[PDB]
Amino acid sequence: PYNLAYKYNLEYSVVFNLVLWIMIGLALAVIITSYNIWNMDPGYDSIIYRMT
Amino acid sequence: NNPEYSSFFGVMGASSAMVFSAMGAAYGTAKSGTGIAAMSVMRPELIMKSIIPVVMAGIIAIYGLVVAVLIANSLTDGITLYRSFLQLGAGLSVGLSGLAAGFAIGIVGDAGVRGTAQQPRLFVGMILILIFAEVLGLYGLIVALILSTK
Amino acid sequence: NNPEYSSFFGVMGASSAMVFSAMGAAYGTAKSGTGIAAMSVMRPELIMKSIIPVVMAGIIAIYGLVVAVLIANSLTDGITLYRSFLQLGAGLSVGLSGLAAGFAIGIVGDAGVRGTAQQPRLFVGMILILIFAEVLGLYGLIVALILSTK
Amino acid sequence: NNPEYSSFFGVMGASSAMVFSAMGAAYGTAKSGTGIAAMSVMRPELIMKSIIPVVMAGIIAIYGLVVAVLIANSLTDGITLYRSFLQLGAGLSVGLSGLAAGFAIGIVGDAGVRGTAQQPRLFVGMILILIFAEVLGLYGLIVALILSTK
Amino acid sequence: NNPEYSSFFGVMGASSAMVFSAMGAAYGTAKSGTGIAAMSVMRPELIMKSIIPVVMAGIIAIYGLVVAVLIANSLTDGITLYRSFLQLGAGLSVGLSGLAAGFAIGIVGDAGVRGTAQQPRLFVGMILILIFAEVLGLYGLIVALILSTK
Amino acid sequence: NNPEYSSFFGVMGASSAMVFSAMGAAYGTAKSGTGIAAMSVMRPELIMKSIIPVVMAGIIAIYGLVVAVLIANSLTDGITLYRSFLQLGAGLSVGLSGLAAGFAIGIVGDAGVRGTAQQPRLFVGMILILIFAEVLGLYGLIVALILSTK
Amino acid sequence: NNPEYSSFFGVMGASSAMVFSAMGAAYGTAKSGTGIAAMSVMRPELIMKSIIPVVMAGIIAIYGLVVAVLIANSLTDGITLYRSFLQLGAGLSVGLSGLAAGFAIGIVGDAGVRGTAQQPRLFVGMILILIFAEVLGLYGLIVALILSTK
Amino acid sequence: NNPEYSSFFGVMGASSAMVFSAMGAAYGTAKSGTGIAAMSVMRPELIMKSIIPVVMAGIIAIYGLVVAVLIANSLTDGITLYRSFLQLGAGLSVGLSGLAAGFAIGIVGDAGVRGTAQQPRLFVGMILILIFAEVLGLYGLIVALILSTK
Amino acid sequence: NNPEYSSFFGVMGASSAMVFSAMGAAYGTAKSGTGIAAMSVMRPELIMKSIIPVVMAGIIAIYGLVVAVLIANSLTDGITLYRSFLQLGAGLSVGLSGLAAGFAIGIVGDAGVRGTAQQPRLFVGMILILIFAEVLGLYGLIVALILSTK
Amino acid sequence: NNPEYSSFFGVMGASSAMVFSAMGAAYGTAKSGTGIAAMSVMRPELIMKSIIPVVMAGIIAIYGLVVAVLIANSLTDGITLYRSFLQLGAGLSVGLSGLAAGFAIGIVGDAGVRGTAQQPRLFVGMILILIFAEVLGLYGLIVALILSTK
Amino acid sequence: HPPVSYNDTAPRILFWAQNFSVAYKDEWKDLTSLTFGVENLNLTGSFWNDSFAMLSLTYEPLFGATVTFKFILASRFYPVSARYWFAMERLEIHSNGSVAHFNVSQVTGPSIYSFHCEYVSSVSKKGNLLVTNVPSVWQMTLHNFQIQAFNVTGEQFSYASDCAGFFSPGIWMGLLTTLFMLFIFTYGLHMILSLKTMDRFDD
Amino acid sequence: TGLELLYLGIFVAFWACMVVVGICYTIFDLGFRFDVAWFLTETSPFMWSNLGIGLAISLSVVGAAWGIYITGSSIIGGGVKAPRIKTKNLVSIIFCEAVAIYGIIMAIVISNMAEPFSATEPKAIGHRNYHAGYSMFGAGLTVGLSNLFCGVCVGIVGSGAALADAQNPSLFVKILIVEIFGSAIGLFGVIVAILQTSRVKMG
Repeated sequence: PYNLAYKYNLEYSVVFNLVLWIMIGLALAVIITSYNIWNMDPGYDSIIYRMT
Repeated sequence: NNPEYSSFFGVMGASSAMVFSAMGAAYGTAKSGTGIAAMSVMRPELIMKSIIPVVMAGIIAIYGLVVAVLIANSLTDGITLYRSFLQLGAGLSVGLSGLAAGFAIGIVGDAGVRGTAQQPRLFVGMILILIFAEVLGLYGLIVALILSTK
Repeated sequence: NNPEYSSFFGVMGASSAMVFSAMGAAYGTAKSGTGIAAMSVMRPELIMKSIIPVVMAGIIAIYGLVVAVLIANSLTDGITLYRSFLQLGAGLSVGLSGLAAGFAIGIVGDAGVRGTAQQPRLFVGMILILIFAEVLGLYGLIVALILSTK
Repeated sequence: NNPEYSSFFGVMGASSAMVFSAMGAAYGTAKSGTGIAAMSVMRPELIMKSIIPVVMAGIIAIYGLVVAVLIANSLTDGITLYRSFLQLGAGLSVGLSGLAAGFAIGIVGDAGVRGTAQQPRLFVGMILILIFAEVLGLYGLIVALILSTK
Repeated sequence: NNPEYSSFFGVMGASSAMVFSAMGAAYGTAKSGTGIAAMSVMRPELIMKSIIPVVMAGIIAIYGLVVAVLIANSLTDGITLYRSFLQLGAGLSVGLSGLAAGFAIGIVGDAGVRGTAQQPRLFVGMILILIFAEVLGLYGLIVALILSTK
Repeated sequence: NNPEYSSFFGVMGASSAMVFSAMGAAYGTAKSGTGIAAMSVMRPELIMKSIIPVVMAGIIAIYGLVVAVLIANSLTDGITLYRSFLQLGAGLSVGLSGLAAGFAIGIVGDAGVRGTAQQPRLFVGMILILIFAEVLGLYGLIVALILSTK
Repeated sequence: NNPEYSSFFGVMGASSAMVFSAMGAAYGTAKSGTGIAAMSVMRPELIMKSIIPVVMAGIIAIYGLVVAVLIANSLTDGITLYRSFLQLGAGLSVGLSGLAAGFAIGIVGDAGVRGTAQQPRLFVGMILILIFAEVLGLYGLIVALILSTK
Repeated sequence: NNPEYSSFFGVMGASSAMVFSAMGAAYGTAKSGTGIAAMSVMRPELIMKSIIPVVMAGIIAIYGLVVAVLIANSLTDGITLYRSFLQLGAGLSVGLSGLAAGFAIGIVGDAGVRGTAQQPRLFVGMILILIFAEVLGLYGLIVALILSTK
Repeated sequence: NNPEYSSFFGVMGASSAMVFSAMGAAYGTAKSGTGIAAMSVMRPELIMKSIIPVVMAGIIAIYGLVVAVLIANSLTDGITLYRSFLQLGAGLSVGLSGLAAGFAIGIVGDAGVRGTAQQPRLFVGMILILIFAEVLGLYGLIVALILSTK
Repeated sequence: NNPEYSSFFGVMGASSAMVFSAMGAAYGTAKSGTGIAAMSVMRPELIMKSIIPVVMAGIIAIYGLVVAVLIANSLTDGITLYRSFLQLGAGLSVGLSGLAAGFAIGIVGDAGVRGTAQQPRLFVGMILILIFAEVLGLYGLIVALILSTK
Repeated sequence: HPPVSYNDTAPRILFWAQNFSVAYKDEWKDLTSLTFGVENLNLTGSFWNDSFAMLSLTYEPLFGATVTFKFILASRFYPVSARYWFAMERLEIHSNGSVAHFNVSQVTGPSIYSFHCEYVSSVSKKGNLLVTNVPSVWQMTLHNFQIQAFNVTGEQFSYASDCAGFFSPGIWMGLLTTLFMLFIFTYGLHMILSLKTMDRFDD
Repeated sequence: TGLELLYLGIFVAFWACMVVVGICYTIFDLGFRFDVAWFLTETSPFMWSNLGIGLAISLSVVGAAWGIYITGSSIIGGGVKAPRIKTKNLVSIIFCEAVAIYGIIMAIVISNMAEPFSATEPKAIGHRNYHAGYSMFGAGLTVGLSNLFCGVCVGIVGSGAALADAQNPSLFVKILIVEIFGSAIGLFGVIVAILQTSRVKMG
């Protein structure tokens, strides 16, 4: 074997930054949608008392 | 030769196909229960009508079944990442597409079963509004099939 | 020679397109359906006219499918790293554009059915806003197509 | 020849199986303490009828650890470097499926209890919805079984 | 002396441009649509004067879309990575300026709709602000195009 | 020969076990103490018989100690480097399952001891449910012992 | 011979300048537009003098094209890594300075239009505040021009 | 020739152990002081009886004191690097277990506060539930010292 | 033999030591001062008694200083690698202990000041609690000094 | 010798020393600065007595001065990176001590000025608590002085 | 391609390269096919001691010129952790009897492990083993650089340390500065959105 | 409060990642991989000069904006029934403008000492360049933040005084003096920044 490497992600030094940028973009998008979907505001008025 | 730990991506694809689909079905069932069990005190003759959105939401789980089994039977050790990564993407996509489907199904179902608690006619239209979201589920499973056979 | 992951950014493009399109269609359907089930109580005779926003929610989902299936058809093992980035941008683009369109469609649909519950004449302006929303969806579609084939 | 630290995924999978399922079951018992206590105010003579959700929490435990212990059996220091990854995936999948069933079965059980507080003929409908969530749980278990045998 | 991955900058520029255009258009349309929906209840004749904001939201969509197609026109694998810099920067930049514009438009429209309810002559002030902020949309678009060609 | 950092994982595993068990017991005793104080103010009778959920909290306490002693046994200076992570996972699993039983018992016992305020006959059913959280803690311990063996 | 990415920083300088200018201007139009849209039901005579905050916001707008075009036409690829960072810093500083100016101006405009709506006396001092806001923006601009070549 | 930076797996362990003790005890005194101020306005005969939880506010400081100075004395110039990890473990272990206990003690202090306002007899049950709390801290001391001697 | 610049750790240690003590002192002072500032009108004879907690905060500040100056006396770049991080750990220790002391003393001062405002005799118990807070600070100093000289 | 650009840490220490004093003194002259104005309408005869906190916040800023100018005076090109660390620690310490002092001064001063507005005789005791605040600030100063001369 | 070694009483130096070409008039000449399998190589200038060694690979008189490539190896103490390191800063070439010295790129690290660079030669797309002025008509292309100049207790290499650290500092400057800028803008955005509208007017 | 809660979520996530990597640094024998000296040697003073100028102007401007609004709206809300207020209270706006002026004076003073280097080697090249750049963004940070704080304090106290004027205008005599202290905070920042630039140069 002689302890020889297999070139794990040659020139990683900028592609890992690229993956970071993509991941933070995905995080921003999914966070915004999760916030607006958890806390969607359907009105929920003028008939809610008939069902209570 | 192969990319490092490539088949793990496909395993996570099966898991992802499970996760967000489970979230969708669970969220649908949750607020369907809140709507139904609350409003069935004043006109519980609509229970046979209100059972429909439940199975309607479980359709998403049935979809996750085919996606998950298709991924699982196609998993192996020496993947070149060429097929495992596709399974990752497919499972993620279909799971959260089921999440959206169950989300919309639950809200429109709660609104429509509440509305039908006054007017029995609404049942038909309510069910149709659900059918639209299950067509979204159809879309998710279509692409899931594409990526499970690509 | 070829950089890693160079045949996979398109896969995540298809995934993101499906993601944001599913979120959008689900939100729009939920929001419009709540108002639809609200105004079915006192005017069940306009439910068919109020199905229309949900029909275009389906249609903008179809835009998402056009991009997703085209990207799926335009993928293989040996990509040259630029059509992949292209399809990544295309898919996320169309997906979230459909997301925002579905947001607007849903909330304006709830407001519009609320308004038209006293006057069916408002349907004309409701349709005016509604169609324009899918015009936006179509624009996102067009850019996604040209990028997916560029 | 497999690398050192290859077995980290074993317990990280077995735990990830039983952990989230325990969380969901705790949530379910947590609601039920309130629900049955509220029941004893008006219909204390039907409290034993709504003990069934507690059983479904113990059934989620069943699923979870029948999984875990399976992961435990096939764990070793010289693990193949592929099956340990699937232990992780299976455990994570069933754990979050237990969480899904957890909050779903949760809020539906609370709603069903409140509904049955006044209307007798929900006794079977709410149970049907609950067993639906349990079908989701079974479905969760299946993929872990597949991954434990693959 | 051109580093690789150059198509990424251009595609993300065009993407982000139409992304933010869709976002701003959705904001303006959704706000104005709720306003016009809740307004035509009591004065239908205001529709012809409350739809100009919809047209100008369309104009913002056209801005984002001309930017997107223009950037796509000059895209390939082996770009110099010196024009794609401008593509990325401008594509983000004009689109988010459009966010600011359309968000302000939608807020002012929410106010102006209720403003012109009982006093018709406020149409002049409404249009006065409305053209002005969309001239600021153009304001941004100018630098957008100058850098897209620079 | 072995790495200089062998017993980190083992000692952290013992720490995690005991400390999450301590958290769980603290929270169980929290809600039990509040509920018992209130119910005892209302009427003297069950002040002594409402300690049993606190006994189950003490059982959650003995759990973490059992597993911590197991880890202390199987701990050494130059660990094999594949037992220390097993200790980590065992401690985490048992401790958080103790946390699960903790808040389950706490909230359920508070609900029960308040609901017994006018209904002396709810007391037994609540005991049954609290006996079920011990099954959850015991479920967790099972996993803990299996890790202890290896 | 120059380090890479040299033009990229100048492009960001232009983008930062124009974004912050657009944000401030959109803020100004938003707040002033709400104030004018809603106030003029009762004092319509102030409509033709409320354009002053609008054009003041426009002037805060204008500080963009001067610096942005100074960037756009003077930006190249053969930079010594010294100019490009100067344009980055200058664009940022002048931009968000204009953003702060607009942050003042829109809210000053609304408070001012209500103040003059009550009685016409305060109008002169209100405009005095506005011109001081423009002076602030001009300070930002002059430092931008310093950094244009320094 | 031991590794550099070795003794600090002892120093920081001692520090952290007493850190969390200091947090826990101070919170105990927090809630005890608020409670005693509440009680003694109306029940002066219970003042020195309510001082009792205050003395157990300090035992959290005593346990951490013991562990801290044991670690201090056991610290040396050069370590074998197997005892210092035990010190880190034990320190975090006992410290955070004691912090949880301190939370429980303060809040159960509030419980017995609100308890004995009407019925002085509840003093005994207050003390009983109070004993149920510090057992966790003593348990943490147990395992911490077992590690400190392992 | 010694890694260079270990004295930085002692510098930051002395800093943190006085930092967190100052934080606690300010926290105590704000609360106590605001508390007296209201009620000295209604019970002006307790103005003399109110000084007792604030000087306790002053003792905390003193403790911050004494540890800071001790570390300053022991600070030097010629540390044996085994004495500077001792200053760091002890500084963090004592500082945050002073912080906890300030927390407890301020809030207990608020509770007890109105306690004595109603009924003069409650002062003695209040002072008992203040004594305890100081006992906590003293333990912090004990361990801090042990680490400081060793 | 003096390593490359050894001055840095002191260059930032002076900045921190002055700027955190700018936070503390600014808050101090803010709180009382507004509260005194609020009080002045009812009774102006105590205005100069109530000004006392403001100048004392100024004294906190002066402490910042003395530390900053000491650092700048000792600041040179041939820095050993020992005094640089000393200056950094000194600046941070004095600045944040001034911050804590400024907060306590501001809140206590507002409470005190309104309290004295209600009743004249509390003024001197208010000044006593205020003096204590400066005692804490002085301890911050002296620690920084020790570091500036080490 | 088996590695080469300096096989004294025990092996001391290890070395391997996947490809290697050297120019003399800007005309590349691949010596990897002439090495790593060619038994005969002139190693007269070689030498070794503890942290004091000399290396000399000599080749034929190609284009009428005897060529040699030479290294000075000497461990450097690092008091930050009391560790022996390696560091190479030059490369002497002989050709046609002349002498030249060629600076070396960023090559260094703990001696307990070997080293790697993907590309090792003057031109920038390749490594950066340039030289003070002296453009020369020579190149030193070397794909898959491997070297263990110290701590050779056996023929097996030690796991080579990564030359690239774990990031690219060149754009890391812009990253951290831009993050500071975007944090300030985040405060600005929290304040710019802190706006919110008013209710009706007072008449 | 959800949005700021998600902001705190990313904050805690960042710190969690920080502690994880910090521990794993020493667990797996990372040999001084975070070479802080490498970072400092590899950075540039262009960042630092431009940061100084831009942050100074940035923060001075936004602080002045805060003061402008708070004073202005307080004055025009008070003048609705007591129009005499502005005739004595409009000077606060001139004062916050003067705060901005001080900031700009520091901006030009810092622009006095900016220049290109265009150098490649870090070792023994531009030794005082680093020192001067450090001084520069130190001055920018100091001036900017000080001006922020003067601005907010002046704005809020000006509003308080402005609506205290509404009931008795004679009180403006004994209340305006508060601004002098904040002006002292501004001129203090000025002095420290001058000393920061006094003995610095790029070489």
